[PDB]
Amino acid sequence: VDRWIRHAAGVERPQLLDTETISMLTFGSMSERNAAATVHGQKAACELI
Amino acid sequence: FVDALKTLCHPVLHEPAPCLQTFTERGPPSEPAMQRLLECRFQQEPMGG
Repeated sequence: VDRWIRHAAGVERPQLLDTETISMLTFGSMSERNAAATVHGQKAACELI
Repeated sequence: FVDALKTLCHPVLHEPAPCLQTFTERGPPSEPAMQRLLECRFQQEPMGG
């Protein structure tokens, strides 16, 4: 069901981050790369129920 | 569209051979989440029984 969810949402798997990379990521990391091209600007939104 | 019938009846819209050629140039799918649609089989088999 996790593979089905990752397919349905388009977001990829973590693909097994190492535990040192996990402590890196909870220390801080820039995971998301830049897009192909932006004409308006940097994206910004969030969500609340 | 009665003006547009000088364009729609040209065979250049009814010749997908460069389109099929470009689709062959793209070849098979590469992303794994779209590895679930190549299970279309056009083959040959008898029709007797």
